[PDB]
Amino acid sequence: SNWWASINRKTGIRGPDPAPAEEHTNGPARDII
Amino acid sequence: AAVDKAKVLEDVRSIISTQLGTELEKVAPEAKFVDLGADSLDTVEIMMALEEKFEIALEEEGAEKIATVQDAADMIAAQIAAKGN
Amino acid sequence: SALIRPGRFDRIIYMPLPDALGRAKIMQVHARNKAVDPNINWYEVARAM
Amino acid sequence: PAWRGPGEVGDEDKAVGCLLGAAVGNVLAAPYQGDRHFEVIRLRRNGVTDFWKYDIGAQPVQYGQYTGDFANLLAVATSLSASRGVEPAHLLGALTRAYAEGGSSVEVEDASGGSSSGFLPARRYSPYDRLVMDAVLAGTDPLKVPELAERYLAETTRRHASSSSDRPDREPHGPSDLGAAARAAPIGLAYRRAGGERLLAAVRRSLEFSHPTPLGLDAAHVVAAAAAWCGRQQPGDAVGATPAALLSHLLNDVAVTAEQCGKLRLLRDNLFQLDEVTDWRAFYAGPQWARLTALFSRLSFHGLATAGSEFASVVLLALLSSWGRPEQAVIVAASLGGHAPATAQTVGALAGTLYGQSWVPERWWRGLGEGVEGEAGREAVVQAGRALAAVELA
Amino acid sequence: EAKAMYGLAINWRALQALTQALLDRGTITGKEVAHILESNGVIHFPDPY
Amino acid sequence: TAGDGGGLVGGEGVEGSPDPIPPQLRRAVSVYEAGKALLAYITPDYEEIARVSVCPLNVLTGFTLFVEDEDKNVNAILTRSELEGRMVVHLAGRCAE
Repeated sequence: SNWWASINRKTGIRGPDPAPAEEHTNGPARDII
Repeated sequence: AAVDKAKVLEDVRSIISTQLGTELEKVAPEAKFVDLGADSLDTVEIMMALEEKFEIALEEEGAEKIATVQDAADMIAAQIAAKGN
Repeated sequence: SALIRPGRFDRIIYMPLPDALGRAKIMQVHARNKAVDPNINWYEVARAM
Repeated sequence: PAWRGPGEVGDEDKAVGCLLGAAVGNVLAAPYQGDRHFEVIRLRRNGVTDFWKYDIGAQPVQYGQYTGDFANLLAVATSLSASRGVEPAHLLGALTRAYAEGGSSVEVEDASGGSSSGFLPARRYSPYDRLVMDAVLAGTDPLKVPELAERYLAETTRRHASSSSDRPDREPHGPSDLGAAARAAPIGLAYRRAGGERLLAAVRRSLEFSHPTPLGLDAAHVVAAAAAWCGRQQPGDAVGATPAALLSHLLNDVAVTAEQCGKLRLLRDNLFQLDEVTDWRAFYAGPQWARLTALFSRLSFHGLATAGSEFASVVLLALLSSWGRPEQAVIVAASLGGHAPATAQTVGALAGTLYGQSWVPERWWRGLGEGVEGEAGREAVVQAGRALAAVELA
Repeated sequence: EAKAMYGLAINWRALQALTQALLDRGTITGKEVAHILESNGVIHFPDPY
Repeated sequence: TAGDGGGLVGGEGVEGSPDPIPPQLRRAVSVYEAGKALLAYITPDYEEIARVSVCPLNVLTGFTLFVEDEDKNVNAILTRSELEGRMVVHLAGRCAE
């Protein structure tokens, strides 16, 4: 499409594909080392 | 821990072509073995040639279910990746 | 400024830094001893130096 | 409406005007060989609308002197009209004659005595066809050269990595370049009433010795078919002489390869028409030049068309963008840089073979007369164009 | 910043292809970069301004 | 790395630097470097790419090796087009991420 027309830095910059905000965590210690 | 899957794929396909006797353009990354002319007793000799070329050992349980070239490549790559540890 | 008077030292020669072809020639001789894959595009690897 | 001038021009004006337009386009775009359009439109802020007198390139051009590509084109025209038909040996001899005379040679330096005596054609010549013309003159067979050359100029060897090929020096020359596609307008003018396959065999015999691969042959076929289309057409019928008709005609029966027809379609549905520009400084900084340059970058790689498909597409883009204004068209074609001489030469040739002669502005004819070519070269090319309207043997 | 956003946004497909190639291959040469990009239809800039 | 500082290398084992470089932090470097190399490819007259790498020597960045031409601006010239192109290419990675 032409989503790159409606890019607006005031209301946040974001792309088309759905927010790959996947993540995980062990404890703070098993992540420092 | 990081394997150049492209190199592994080219080498797998070259080994397969040299073993079966067909030419490298016919060996596609999704080509099964049954149509390339492979019969059981030779989906094994292919495995032995693969191990002999790459100098590794295959995990047998997963090696029971190898039917396309891409699975061969991915098995070999997961073996090479887990070498130090 | 004493040696730069005539007869003592009246000639100076400037030897410049090599170019693409010069560097290619330089590394083509540092390969005559070591082992090297022969078909190396020496010109291109010399262009990036 | 569009250009009017006379009514429907005759048959001699068409030919002499095609050759004249080719000459003026080449000599105009000569000094801008090998640079991009932004560099050019910032070097000539007032527009590229007259000859340049101060060129300082590695092989510098003098005032009003043309390149080697137009020499090739004119030799093609005379050798066709002389042997009364496209013959390989005759035009090969003519080409190498026009390439060798007036030039010079230099010797080289290497310990064991290596004889790399370089030939320096007095006029500027492309590298590939320079190699071709020196192999043909070194005694080697004139027909088996392409396979030897296409793998000698393989200095590209591996070009390991090394991505950006901006350096024109890196562009893929050889049997698929514009070498043969440039000298194919007078041929397509000679056979304008011969039929399709005859045109095809003619253009094939025209390039057998340097450009045998299908791509260069298809580009030359495209330019020749366009020239023939204009030769048959007339600049008065508001129905036949239109960009859409010519484009559809060329795509249907002339286009053969895949990317050729792809580029041609992309040009077809994106084509727009420029307005009459009288102020170049405001044109170069305007939206229309921007749109044109976007399309041109899409039809090429970084603004340098070296493949046959790229060449044909950009030539017809510059030609159809200003339908009805041949002078404006050749100026625009030269203002794009890249391979400016070849492109501007073919655009001028097609414009001449369509509209005739009454469009070449006076100052260009004057500069042609006052250059190093002088009255000698001017009358030479106008007479070589005169001896072109009556040839139909075999 | 605006030019960079625009140039990346109109080349989304080629950007994702090159990202995947780098993720699985580790290192790439310039010639493979050119190949991956051109087989996915990039859209060059007209000028650098 | 030169004192109690540090914080850039990523494979030494000690508290500051993890051992296998988490994969979520490798996807990001791939995105960064892909954006930067794509922008450097579509910019006319930029230098040419010789090699593109991800986390070389285990550092937590990318790396692109650019080869240029010394016979065009002989160690002294800098036009305006070049400077604007360089700015765009250096911001490309942030924008892509």
